[PDB]
Amino acid sequence: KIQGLVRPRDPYSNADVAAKDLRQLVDNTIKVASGTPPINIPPSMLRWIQKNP
Amino acid sequence: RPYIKFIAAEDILNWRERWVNGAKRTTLLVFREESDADDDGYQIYKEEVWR
Amino acid sequence: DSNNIKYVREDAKKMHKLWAHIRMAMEGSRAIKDNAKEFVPHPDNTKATTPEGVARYKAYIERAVWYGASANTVDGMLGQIFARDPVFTGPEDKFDMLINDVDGSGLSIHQQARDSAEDALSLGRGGLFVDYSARPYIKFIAAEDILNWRERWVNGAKRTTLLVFREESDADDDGYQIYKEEVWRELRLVDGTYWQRTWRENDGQLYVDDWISPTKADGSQFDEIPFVIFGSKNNDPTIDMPPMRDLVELNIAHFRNSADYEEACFICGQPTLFLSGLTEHWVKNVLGGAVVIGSRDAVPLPVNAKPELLQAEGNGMVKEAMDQKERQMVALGAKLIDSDKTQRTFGEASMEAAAQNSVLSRVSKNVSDAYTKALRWAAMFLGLDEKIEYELNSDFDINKMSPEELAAVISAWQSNAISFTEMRWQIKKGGRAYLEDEDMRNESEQDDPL
Repeated sequence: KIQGLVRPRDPYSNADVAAKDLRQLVDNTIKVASGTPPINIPPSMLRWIQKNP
Repeated sequence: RPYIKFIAAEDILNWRERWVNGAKRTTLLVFREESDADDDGYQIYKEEVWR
Repeated sequence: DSNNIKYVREDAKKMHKLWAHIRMAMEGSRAIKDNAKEFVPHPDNTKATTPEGVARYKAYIERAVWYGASANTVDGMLGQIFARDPVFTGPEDKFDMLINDVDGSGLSIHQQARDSAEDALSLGRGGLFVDYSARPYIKFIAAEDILNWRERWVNGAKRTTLLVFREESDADDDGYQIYKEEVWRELRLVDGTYWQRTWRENDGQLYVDDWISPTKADGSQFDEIPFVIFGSKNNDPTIDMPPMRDLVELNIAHFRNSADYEEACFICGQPTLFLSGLTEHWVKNVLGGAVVIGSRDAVPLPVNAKPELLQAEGNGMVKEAMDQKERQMVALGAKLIDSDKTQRTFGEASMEAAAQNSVLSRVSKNVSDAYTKALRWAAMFLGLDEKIEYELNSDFDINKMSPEELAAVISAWQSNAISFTEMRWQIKKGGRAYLEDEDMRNESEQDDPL
């Protein structure tokens, strides 16, 4: 954003004015990686009690 | 109603030809039919049927 | 038993790799260059580990040119399949809701037919679902969404019992963001009776709905699942091989050879002076680390100083490989490119046109009878006429009708040999008339101007 975008002036006079630059603030968006611990799901236990794997 | 199947070449696995009263009669013919299992689960098996 | 509904079948997982590769080939260079690891092997992996190696590979890939022949082949195939419009057979005013807005989105039946035919021509699979809300809605389910199908004998016939597919929705919140809420439909066929259940997830909760049996207008429920898996070969649950595989493979090979050729062109394509027989004494004194090469200035050289321009000569074996793969794709009878240089004596291709459009004559029939079956299911939902059909354009290589053609059609109608509606379909197909038949009859009822 330009902070000093509006400044007073004197039309009857001619004086120097300093220049102003254009900055560009940059945003961000991080990445988070999640996962699942290994789960032991052998079909033997499920079949021993007549449940489909 | 009647059904007209289609048996792939590899499935036809046995047959015979015997001359009966001077005629070629196919006395035997055996072929394979293949299907899944109707377990209440969504898992798919492979079942075999020999006709 | 409320089992794993997101279970994707093993053959589906097996085919996902080729399906994805075909999709990237269709989207063009943007996706091919992005996923270049799968297609173009690195020339030297030992360097590739190093950062200079990955920089070299990025330069190697960015210079490559993807030919994009698969996209053109698909586009050309649909052009022959969809000329003018598909023909609907049966009542038309009693079926206008399925024609004007097929799935309640303003999309016509013919545009969904175009999408389905394209998807069947590209990766050789598809799906059409019919569900009753009143109005029946024809769906379109991609090849990648159908993830389970079970086939057995019910009363000793090949029957489909289980069929699970994926549905994707965008929640209506108060804001403007977009979310992807996901729905799973389970179609079951027990003891000759259709059943339907719905699974959805939203806000971290999987829901299950009660089993329902959609019934026809006259009742008696349904005896078969309203879902056709139309593919390249036939409307069977078994996966039909994608028809576009060979062309993709050839295009990938051409792509990597093009990468090789472009690296060669960039490096060794510019002439170099190669001043042999030169000493650092001569260079540093008279040459002064710089040479003027234009015609205005002349450069001297010492004794036995032979200059000779070097550049890689044309017609290299890489380019002949590229030309051969272009010709191989043409040999594979694919409508990917058109050459004005080659010429044809007319009357020859009339024999081969039957074999040239085999895939077309096959996918057209598959999509046509799949849509006919779906429309019969919709009719049984509404108890409408059941002897209706839907046919695509079976006459490819369409062109305008010559004066002899038009006159012969007129004479064939003046004789009791071709129907008047058939004549009008001829004239419309050949691009000689545009108004509907009944509007023409109304305009021709009045007395002639004279």
